[PDB]
Amino acid sequence: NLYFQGMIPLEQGIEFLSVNVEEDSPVVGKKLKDLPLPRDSIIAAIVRGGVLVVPRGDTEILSGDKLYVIVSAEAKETVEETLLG
Amino acid sequence: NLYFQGMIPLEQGIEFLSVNVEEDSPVVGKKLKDLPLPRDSIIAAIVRGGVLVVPRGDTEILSGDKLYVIVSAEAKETVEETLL
Repeated sequence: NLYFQGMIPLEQGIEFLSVNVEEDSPVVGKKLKDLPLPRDSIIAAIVRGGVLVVPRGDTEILSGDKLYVIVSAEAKETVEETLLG
Repeated sequence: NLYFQGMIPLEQGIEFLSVNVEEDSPVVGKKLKDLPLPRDSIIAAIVRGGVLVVPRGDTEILSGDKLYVIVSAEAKETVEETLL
């Protein structure tokens, strides 16, 4: 199947992006509620084996997950570094 | 000031869309936790007066809000009907 990968602008100063979680990403095995994310960032959705996972605080991020993120321009690089290193 | 409006596919069977909340919207003043939504749907973000609002269960939708939604193909019409 075709799929979204990369980033698109939503508004003045807000972007939508995808993150592919690799085996060595620092977020692997962490629960969403325990991630030190900037206040202007959102883990909007997880796609896992092609299936939508609705994120909740107790959701554990796994190797191979695809994350969809909404984030301010100011916070984008910090969120990416938090997720991927 | 350019902006996203409409819908795009993300994956097979998953769509990303925007909704503009008007004064006649059935969901005005409702908390997100109280909205009747199908399993495969997510209120991904709110933009309010140009500012990002992180959706929480107790977040109230206001007239004029812009919602960004992630939904399965199968759930999309149901979500649009609930919100609009």
